[PDB]
Amino acid sequence: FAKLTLAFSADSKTAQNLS
Amino acid sequence: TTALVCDNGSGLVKAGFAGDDAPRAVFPSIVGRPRHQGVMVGMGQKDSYVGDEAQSKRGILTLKYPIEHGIITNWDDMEKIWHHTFYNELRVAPEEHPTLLTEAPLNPKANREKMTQIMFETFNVPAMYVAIQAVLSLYASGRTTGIVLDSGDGVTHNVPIYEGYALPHAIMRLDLAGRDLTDYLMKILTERGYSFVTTAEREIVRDIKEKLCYVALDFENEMATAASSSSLEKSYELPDGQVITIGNERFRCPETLFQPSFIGMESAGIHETTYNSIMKCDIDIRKDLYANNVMSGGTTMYPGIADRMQKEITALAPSTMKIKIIAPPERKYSVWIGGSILASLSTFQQMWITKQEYDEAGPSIVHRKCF
Amino acid sequence: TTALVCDNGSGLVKAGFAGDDAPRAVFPSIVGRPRHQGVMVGMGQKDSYVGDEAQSKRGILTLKYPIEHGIITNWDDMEKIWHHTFYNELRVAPEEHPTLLTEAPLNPKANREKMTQIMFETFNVPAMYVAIQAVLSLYASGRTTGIVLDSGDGVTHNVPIYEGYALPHAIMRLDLAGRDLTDYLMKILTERGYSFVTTAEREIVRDIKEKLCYVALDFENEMATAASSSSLEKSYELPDGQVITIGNERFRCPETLFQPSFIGMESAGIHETTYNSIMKCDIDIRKDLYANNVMSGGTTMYPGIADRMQKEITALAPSTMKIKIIAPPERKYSVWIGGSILASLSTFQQMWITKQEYDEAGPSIVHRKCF
Amino acid sequence: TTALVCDNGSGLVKAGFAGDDAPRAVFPSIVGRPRHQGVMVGMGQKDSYVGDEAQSKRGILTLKYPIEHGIITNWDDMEKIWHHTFYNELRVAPEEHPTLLTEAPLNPKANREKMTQIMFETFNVPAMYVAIQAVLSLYASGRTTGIVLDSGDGVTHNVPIYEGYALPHAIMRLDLAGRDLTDYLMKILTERGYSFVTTAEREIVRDIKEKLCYVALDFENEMATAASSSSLEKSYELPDGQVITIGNERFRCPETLFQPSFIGMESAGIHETTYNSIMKCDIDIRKDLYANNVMSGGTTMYPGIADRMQKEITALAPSTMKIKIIAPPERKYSVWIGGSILASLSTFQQMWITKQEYDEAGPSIVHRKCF
Ligand SMILES: Nc1ncnc2c1ncn2[C@@H]1O[C@H](COP(=O)(O)OP(=O)(O)O)[C@@H](O)[C@H]1O
Ligand SMILES: Nc1ncnc2c1ncn2[C@@H]1O[C@H](COP(=O)(O)OP(=O)(O)O)[C@@H](O)[C@H]1O
Ligand SMILES: Nc1ncnc2c1ncn2[C@@H]1O[C@H](COP(=O)(O)OP(=O)(O)O)[C@@H](O)[C@H]1O
Ligand SMILES: [Mg+2]
Ligand SMILES: [Mg+2]
Ligand SMILES: [Mg+2]
Repeated sequence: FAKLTLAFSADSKTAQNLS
Repeated sequence: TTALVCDNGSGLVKAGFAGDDAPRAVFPSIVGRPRHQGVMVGMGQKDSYVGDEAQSKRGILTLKYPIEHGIITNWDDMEKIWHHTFYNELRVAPEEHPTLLTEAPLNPKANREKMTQIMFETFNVPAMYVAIQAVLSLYASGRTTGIVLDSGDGVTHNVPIYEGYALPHAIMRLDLAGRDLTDYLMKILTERGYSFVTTAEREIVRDIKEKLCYVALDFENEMATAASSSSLEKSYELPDGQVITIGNERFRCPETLFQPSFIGMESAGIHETTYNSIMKCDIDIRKDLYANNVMSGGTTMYPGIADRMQKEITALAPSTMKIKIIAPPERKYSVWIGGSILASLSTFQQMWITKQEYDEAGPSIVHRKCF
Repeated sequence: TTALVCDNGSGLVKAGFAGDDAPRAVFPSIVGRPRHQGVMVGMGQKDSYVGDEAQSKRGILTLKYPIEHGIITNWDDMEKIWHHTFYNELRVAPEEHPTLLTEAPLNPKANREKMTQIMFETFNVPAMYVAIQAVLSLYASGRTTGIVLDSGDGVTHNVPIYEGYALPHAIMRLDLAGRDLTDYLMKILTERGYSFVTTAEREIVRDIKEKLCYVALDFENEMATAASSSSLEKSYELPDGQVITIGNERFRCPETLFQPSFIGMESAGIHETTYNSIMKCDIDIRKDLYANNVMSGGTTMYPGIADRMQKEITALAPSTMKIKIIAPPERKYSVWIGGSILASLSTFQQMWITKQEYDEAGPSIVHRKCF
Repeated sequence: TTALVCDNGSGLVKAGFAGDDAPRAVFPSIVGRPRHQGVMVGMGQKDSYVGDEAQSKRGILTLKYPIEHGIITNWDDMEKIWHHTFYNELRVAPEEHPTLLTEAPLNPKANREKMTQIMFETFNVPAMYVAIQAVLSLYASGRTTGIVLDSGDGVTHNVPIYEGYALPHAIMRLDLAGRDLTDYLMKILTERGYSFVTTAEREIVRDIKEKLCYVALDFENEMATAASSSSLEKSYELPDGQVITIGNERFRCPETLFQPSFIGMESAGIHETTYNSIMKCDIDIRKDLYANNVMSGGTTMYPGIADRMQKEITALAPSTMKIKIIAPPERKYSVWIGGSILASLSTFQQMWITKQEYDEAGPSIVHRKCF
C-alpha cells in the first residue's frame, strides 16, 4: 500500500575504420 | 526563439528554420536496409541508412517509404526520419525550438495522434503545431482568397478558401500523385524493353520523370506527333553507362493526373476535381475562385501544366469568367515558405499547442485546437 | 599470441605468421615417393619427400599433388603437407597458435569438414577459421569495393564486393588455371620435337611457362608476326645441357585463359566471365566495379595480361566508363598478405571457432560461422 | 480449317492442333551447335540440331535457349525453332493453317512486333493471334472468375480475372521460374561434391529437379528432420553410371519460389505476390478470388505445392475466407488446353488478325487488337 501510494498518487568509429 | 518548419511530405522532407526564404534541408524520406551478406568485418557497418546516404549506397539497399498516401505506416521508420532531420541535417535540439508540421486533409485521426505523441514524448518540444498545407500555399501565394490544388508525392487535394474562411464541405482528396506516376512509368517503360523491378530502380525512374517528363497541351495531337515522327524522343544516361531513349512516355506519365483510369482508379482527374470543388462552394465566391487557381507541390512542376489546367478549367467554366492559373516559379518549396510566413507572424504566437496544454488535456487537444 | 596464415592453394603452399610482410614459407605442395629399386642400404633413405627436397630429387620420384581444383582427394598426403609446413618449414607448435586457412568459393562442404576435423584432432589448435581468398585480395588492394579475379593453380573465380557486402549470387567459378596451362604447354611443346610426359618433366615445362611466356595484345597480329619473322623466338637451356627454341608457344600457352576452347571447354574466357559477374550485380554499383578490377594470383603474373584485359573489357563495356585494372607487382602472394591483414585485425578476435564450440556442435559449426 | 496452338514457352515448346485434349508435340526449345573438330567426312553432319535431336547428341553440343524470361533474344534461332516445330514435328504447311500464340504479360512490345513480322512474312500464315496464358488457364479450369498464377521456365505471373473482366493494374510479373531453380540447384549441388558446369549438365540437373524434388509443407521442420536423420535422402543414377544421393536439396530447390532472397532477388515470394494481387483488386470480388486460386505451369507440378500455397494464403487472408487452391493434375499442359478451347470457339472467328489487315496497317495492329 505504501508503494501503491508512492507510485499512483494523484572517436571509436573513425579509429576503427582507419585501423 | 526561432521556429522550425518541417514539411514531412510523402516523398521529400523539407525542413529548415523560420524567416528564411529557401528550405535548408531537402532530402527524400526513405529508410534503407542492407539485403546482402557483409563479408568485411567492421568498417562502420550500419544497420540502417537514412536519407541521401540511402540515395548514395542504393545498389545494396532495400528502400522503404515510411509514408504512403499521407498516412504514416511504419512509425519506427518515421522516428528515424525525424531523428535524422533534427540531429543530422539541421543539427538542432527540439527541446528549445518550436515546430510546425503540415498535414493533408481527410487524414485518419490516429496518424495525428501518434504524430503528436512522438513529437511530445520522444522528441519533446516546448510547442508544436499541425496545419493544413493549402493554407500555407495560399499564404506563400500572397493572397487571401483562392483555390489550392496541392499535389505532393502521395496526396492531391483541392481546398478553396475565401477571405480566410475555408469551406470544409468542398475539400476534395484524391490519392494520386508522383509515386503512382513513378509506378506507372515503371509499368510503361517495360513496353520498350527496359525493366525496372527493385526499389533502387524506382529512384532511377523517378529521376527520369523529374528530368524528362512534361504535360502535353493536347494529348491526341501529341500522340499523333510522337507516332508520326521521332522529334519528341529524348535520351538519358543510366548510372552504368547505358543510354535509353523514350518517346510518348514523357507525356503519358503526367497524363494520369488528368486521366486516372489508366491506373484503374474510378475517380476523375484534377481539373474536374477543381471544378467540382468550385461548384460545391457558394455562388457569390466562385468568380473569386475562378481567377485564383493556385498550384503547389512538386508534381505541378511540369513545364506544360498551367496552360493545360487553364484550357481544361476554361472548357469547364462558363465563358464570361476569367481563368487565371497562379503558377509561381518557386511552387515546389512553397508550403515550407508558407510555414516561414506563419511562424513569423505575431498573431500566431497564441496558437501554439504548449506542453502544459498537452499534459493537461491528454492527446485530445490536437483535434479541437487545429483545423 | 600471433596468428598463423596458411594459404593452401592447388599448386603452392604459402604459410607464415600474421603481422609480417613477406610469406615466410612458399613451397609447392608435392609428395614424392620412390619408383625405382633402391640398391644402397642406409644413406638417409626416406619413404616420402615433401617440398623442395622432392623438387631436388625429382628424377627418381613420382610426385603427387594432394589438391586438385581446390578439392583435396588424398588426405594422408595433405596431413603430410601440414605436418611438414608446421614442424619443418615453420618449426612452431600448432597447439599454441590460431590458424587461419583459405578456401576457394563453391568448394564442397566435406572438404571444410575434414579440414576442421584434421585441424582440431590431428594438429589440434586453439582456434581455426575458413575464409574467402578474394576478400583477402581486396584487403591487399587497399580498397573496399571491387571485383576480384583470383587465379591460382586450380581455381579461377570472380567475386564482386561492394562496400564490404559481397554478392553471393554473382560469384563465378572456373576450373582453369596454371596447371591446365602447364598441361597444354606439355601438349604443344611436342610440336617442335620436345617430349615431356613424366611428372618430373612437368616442373621443367612449368619453369618454361613461368620464365618465357607472355600474353599477346592481339593474338592474330602476333601470330602473323611470329609466322613472318623469327624475332619472337627465344631459347631455353634444359638442365642436362640441351637447348630448346620456341616461337609462338610463348603466347599460345596463356591465350587459353582468354580462350578456353583450345583445351576443349564450353566455358567462356575470363574477360567475359568478369563482364558477366559485373552484369549480374545491381545497376547502381557497376561504375565502381568497372573502375576497380582487382587481379591476384600468380597466373595473372604474365607481362601482357593487363593491357589485353583492359582492351577486352573496354570493348565489352559502354564507352562512357573508365576501365581501370589494379595489378600490383606483388600480386603473387597478396592473398597471403590479405590473410596477414585479417589475422592481425583487432575486430577478428571474436570470429574464431574455438575448441569448445567445436566440441559442442561437432564439425558442422564452420558452415554457420563462416561464409 | 483446323487451327493450331503453339505455346512457345521459355523451356518447352508445346504445339498441336485445335480440338485435341493432349498436346501433340512437346519438346524443349534448345538449339545445339558442335564445339569440337569433326574428323569423319560426310555422314550427314548437320551444323545445328533442334529439339529432341539436340537432347540426343548433347555430349558434343553447346545448347542455347533462344528465349530468356519471355523475351526472344536470338531471332534466327527462334526461326529455327519455328521451322522445326512446323515442318518436322507437326509436318504442316504454315500458309494454310491459323496459329494462335501465347505470350507472357508485361512483355516488351518489339518482341510482339518481330513475332508478328516473322509470322506474317517468313512463315506466312493466313491469320494469327497473340493472347495471354492466364486467360487460357482460366479457360481450362472451366470457371470464369479466379486469379491465375502461371509459372513456366522463365516467367511467373499472377493475373486476376472477375466475370471475364481482367484488371490490368493488378497483373504482377516475377522473373523467377524453373530455369532459375535449375541454376540454383546447379549452385547447391556443388556442396556434396558433384560439379555441373556445362550446358549438357544443365539437362541432367533439370531431370534431377523434375524427378526427385518436392515442396516442403514447413521449411524449418523439414530442415531439422533432414539434418537429424537420413530418411529423406534419395539416390539417382547418372548416365555414366555414378550414383548420387541428395538430402535437403530436394526441398531447398523449390523453396526459392517462396523465398526469392536465396538467389539475391529483392521481391517477395509467389504467395505474397498472389495476396498483393488480390488486395490490389476491388473489394467485392475478393471473396470470389480467394476461393478460385488456379495454378498452372510445370513449376507448380511439385507434389507439395498446393498444401503450402493453401497454408500461406490462409495465413495471409482473414480467417473467414474459404481458401481453395485449384490444382488439376493436367496443369502442366493446361495453357495449351485453353488454347484448344479458344481456337475452337465459334465467337473467336471474327477476332483473327488477318493478312489483309496486316498489309493495310503495317506490323502495328497487334498492339491495338490484342490485349
Ligand atoms: N521538376 C520536376 N518535374 C517533375 N516532377 C517533379 C519535379 N520535381 C519533383 N517532382 C516530383 O514531385 C515529388 C516531390 O514533391 P514534394 O511535394 O517535394 O514531395 P514530398 O514533399 O512528398 O517529398 C517527387 O516525388 C517527384 O516525383
Ligand atoms: N612469374 C610467373 N609467370 C607466369 N606464371 C607463374 C609465375 N609464377 C607462378 N606462376 C604460375 O601460376 C600459378 C599460381 O601460383 P599460386 O597462386 O602461388 O599457386 P598455389 O597458391 O595454388 O600453389 C603457379 O602454379 C605457377 O605455375
Ligand atoms: N514434375 C515436375 N516437377 C517440377 N518441375 C517441373 C516438372 N516438370 C516440368 N517442370 C518444370 O517446368 C518447366 C516447363 O514449363 P512449361 O510447360 O514450358 O511452362 P511455359 O510454357 O510457361 O514455359 C521445365 O523447365 C521444368 O523445369
Ligand atoms: Mg508536400
Ligand atoms: Mg591461390
Ligand atoms: Mg507457357
